Amino acid sequence: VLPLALIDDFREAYYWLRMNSDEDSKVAAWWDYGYQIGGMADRTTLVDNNTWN
Amino acid sequence: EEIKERDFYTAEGEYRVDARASETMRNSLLYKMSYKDFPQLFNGGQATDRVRQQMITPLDVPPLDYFDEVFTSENWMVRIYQLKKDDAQGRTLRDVGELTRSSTKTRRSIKRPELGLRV
Amino acid sequence: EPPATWENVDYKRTIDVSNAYISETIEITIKNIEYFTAFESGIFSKVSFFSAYFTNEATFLNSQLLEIRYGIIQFPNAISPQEEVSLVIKSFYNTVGIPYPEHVGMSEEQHLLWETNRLPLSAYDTKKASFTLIGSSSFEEYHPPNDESLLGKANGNSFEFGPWEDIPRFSSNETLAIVYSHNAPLNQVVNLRRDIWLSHWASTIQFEEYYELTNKAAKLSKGFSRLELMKQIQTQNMRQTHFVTVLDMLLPEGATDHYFTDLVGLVSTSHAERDHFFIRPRFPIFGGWNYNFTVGWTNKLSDFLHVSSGSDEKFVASIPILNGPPDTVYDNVELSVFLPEGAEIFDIDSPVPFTNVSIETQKSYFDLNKGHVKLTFSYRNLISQVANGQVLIKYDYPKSSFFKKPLSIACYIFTALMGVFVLKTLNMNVTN
Amino acid sequence: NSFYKFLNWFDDRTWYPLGRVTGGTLYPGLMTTSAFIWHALRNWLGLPIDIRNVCVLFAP
Amino acid sequence: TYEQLYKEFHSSKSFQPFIHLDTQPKFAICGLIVTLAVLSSALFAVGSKSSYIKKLFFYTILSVIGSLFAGLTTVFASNSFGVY
Ligand SMILES: CCCCCCCCCCCCCC(=O)O[C@H](COC(=O)CCCCCCCCCC)COP(=O)(O)OCC[N+](C)(C)C
Ligand SMILES: CCCCCCCCCCCCCC(=O)O[C@H](COC(=O)CCCCCCCCCC)COP(=O)(O)OCC[N+](C)(C)C
Ligand SMILES: CCCCCCCCCCCCCC(=O)O[C@H](COC(=O)CCCCCCCCCC)COP(=O)(O)OCC[N+](C)(C)C
Ligand SMILES: CCCCCCCCCCCCCC(=O)O[C@H](COC(=O)CCCCCCCCCC)COP(=O)(O)OCC[N+](C)(C)C
Ligand SMILES: *[C@@H]1O[C@H](CO)[C@@H](O[C@@H]2O[C@H](CO)[C@@H](O[C@@H]3O[C@H](CO)[C@@H](O)[C@H](O)[C@@H]3O)[C@H](O)[C@H]2NC(C)=O)[C@H](O)[C@H]1NC(C)=O
Repeated sequence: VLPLALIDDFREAYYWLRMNSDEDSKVAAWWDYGYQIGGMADRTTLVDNNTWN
Repeated sequence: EEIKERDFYTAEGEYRVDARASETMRNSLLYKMSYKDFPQLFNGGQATDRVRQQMITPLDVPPLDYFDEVFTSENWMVRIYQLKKDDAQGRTLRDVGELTRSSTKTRRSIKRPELGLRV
Repeated sequence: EPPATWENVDYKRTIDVSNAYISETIEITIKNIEYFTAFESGIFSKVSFFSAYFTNEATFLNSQLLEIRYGIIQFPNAISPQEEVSLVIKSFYNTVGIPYPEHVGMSEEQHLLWETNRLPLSAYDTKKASFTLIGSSSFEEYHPPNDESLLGKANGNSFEFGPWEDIPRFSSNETLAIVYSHNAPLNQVVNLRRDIWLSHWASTIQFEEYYELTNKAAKLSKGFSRLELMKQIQTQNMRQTHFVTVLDMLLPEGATDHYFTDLVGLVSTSHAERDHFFIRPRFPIFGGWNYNFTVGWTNKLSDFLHVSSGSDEKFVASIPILNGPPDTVYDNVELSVFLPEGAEIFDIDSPVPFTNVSIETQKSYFDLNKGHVKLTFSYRNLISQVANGQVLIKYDYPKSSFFKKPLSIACYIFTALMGVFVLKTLNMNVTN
Repeated sequence: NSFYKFLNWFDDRTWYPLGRVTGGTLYPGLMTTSAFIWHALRNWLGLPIDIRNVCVLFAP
Repeated sequence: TYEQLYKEFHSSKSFQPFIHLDTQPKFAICGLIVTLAVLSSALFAVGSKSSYIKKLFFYTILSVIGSLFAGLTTVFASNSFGVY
């Protein structure tokens, strides 16, 4: 959450993607946000913060 | 060979996003997806970038054909695009978008095209 | 399929289509030679209410249900030949019709298409039969027939139909299809799960919900553009739009500790009124979208529970069921009441048929044997403001088991000190 | 589910065309003392609480 | 069936609780002192008296009193946090 007022527009679009998308569907974002998309939006990413391969 | 960072810089080596950006920066895939409807938002047809502190005019961003916008959040912080499914007749997805988007350039043009042999 | 012998002289249907449920009344006047009524199949597993009056009384004749299926009306005293009687009948379905241009756009009127039969269906000889159709402001008929005698004629924001002097005993082979104009989200929950904790040491009752709601309206043609919605918010003159932005449930009288959580966190855009509770989703629901959330609050026991008169260990509880948004239609809703520990149950009743009933147990905080008594029971197809009712449970709760909670904690502490006593005074030296 | 299904666990929701094998790529010990505290509060002391509240209040 | 219960519901009187809800945070801190005194003196006498019978006697009695005040302490101390 990013604070004279609130800015909560970073959890709208993970819960959109949890409610309104079919359950086997791949998301392709840059590797900084890999853990949050898998944890909070619950889909199957292509990269994450491990930088293994 | 395919990608080189000598091309995203302007003349005499400055990185910027303005109306004098590069020719291969304006045609990239992460430029078109960020500044899509950003000049049509503000009044008069001009906009401030608020971070880079540069000014954008609605002729500087071309339209994309192969993707389409599905959800865009409140303060324009996360934007979600979707791959458009392939064309059911073999046509390239740039040509159908150019056919729909530009109903001008009518002509007769009776000339035989230059094709290869049907094998 | 057994019929009987009767005869009616009037028949006045008037379908009202003004909410997310289609509500009609008929006024019949049946004369001489217990009374049956007939339903088209497919509109029998959507019926959600049934009733019968006398034309001037304030009573309610009893009635129930059970390929044309039937329903039964009784009579309070008797029936006599060469005698007429007039009655009305109300009914509430669970159908709305489908949006006829499927992909509307953003800010347009939406139209609905609904189809039924034109002539009456009842198994008896009809003398005169009218048909009226009140509700929306713009009606039209879809695929009209060629015969002039059964078209409809409009006046005063309603339709009218022909008086139609002779109708045979049993014939329903003629249809219609109306397109009307509607402006509302017209949402429905898919299932609900409400549960009621009924603590007794401290007084309070507390309620929890779990709404899984969706929207049945017309989808968007081209995507979802944000700035066009900003242009709608900038210049506002109407509430005629078909997506939902706020919604408000009505609460009991003095409610204390509200919260509006979610499945991903805790949404913080919600403020109370004297009796209402206005909530807002994270994103506006546009007609094929879903939203799953959770509301809860708390009250006082001293107006939901009455101790019996000639005793001190018999209690009677009466719980409201289904207090929610003002216009919504619930498909299946299941209730669950958690009585306090070590109670026994005598009888349970409700004014609405209750498909199943079950009694189990469930453990909770500082609960060290056998759990709370949970009793759960289910419903199906019931609407907001027409099926509210109460539910009555009678139970007993002795003074013996009222004092067993601190003795259970105290017996675990007492059996925890003796282990330190035995462990502390015991020889473990290896030298002499 | 069980502790036997966690030591050798192949998840196919990360690095998608070639999923990662977790049991030889992470350090157990932060998870298993937490499942131990959950198993002790739920069965012995008598009070059931959620796994999210055990995970938030694990450092203080 | 419904009418006997429904006329038996309006024929009754309301519910009077045993201890009002705004009083219990006084009994909480008024219990937490006494149980710490009694239970502390219970575990204090486990030292070397070198007399087994009177040590088991005093320890058992003060453990009983400390237990029966710790129970009421945690029941009243749980209703004033918001978990009933
Ligand atoms: C990894 C840890 C697991 C240990 C399991 C056993 C736990 C024993 C805990 C002992 C508690 C302390 C009390 C103690 O001092 O006992 C030890 C105790 O001395 C010993 O260590 C002997 C214990 C083992 C007994 C041998 C049987 C084999 C055990 C099964 C494998 C003996 O030392 P002391 O006899 O006290 O030393 C001399 C006496 N002074 C007065 C000088 C102190
Ligand atoms: C001097 C020598 C001292 C030796 C000290 C040994 C202390 C270890 C005591 C551990 C007690 C475990 C008790 C237990 O069974 O709790 C379980 C399982 O709980 C766990 O997941 C954590 C236990 C994992 C054990 C780790 C291997 C043993 C490491 C110490 C030898 C709860 O986990 P659950 O995830 O709920 O399910 C586990 C699988 N079941 C079969 C049980 C369904
Ligand atoms: C001498 C006293 C003995 C010990 C006192 C016992 C403390 C009581 C708390 C027990 C654990 C409660 C954990 C908890 O989840 O509480 C939170 C609400 O969260 C809270 O408010 C808990 C705050 C507790 C503060 C604890 C202070 C430190 C105590 C350590 C000794 C409520 O969440 P829910 O369980 O979701 O409540 C609604 C669900 N109902 C079933 C009740 C309808
Ligand atoms: C080992 C030492 C560990 C110490 C840890 C210290 C932690 C400090 C931070 C604690 C967090 C505060 C918890 C908390 O939220 O308590 C508040 C307000 O609660 C109260 O009203 C105070 C009641 C205190 C009762 C005394 C209990 C003593 C026993 C505890 C071990 C709850 O009150 P409210 O939020 O107002 O809930 C309203 C419920 N009513 C029934 C009153 C309407
Ligand atoms: C949020 O609420 C919805 C609405 O109830 C929940 O959806 C439920 O589960 C599935 C989707 O997970 C819905 O579709 C079903 O999918 C299965 C696939 O196995 C298919 O076989 C079924 O025929 C059906 O199409 C289902 O309709 C729906 N309702 C139920 C089961 O009653 C969803 O689970 C909720 N929670 C989220 C998104 O976290």
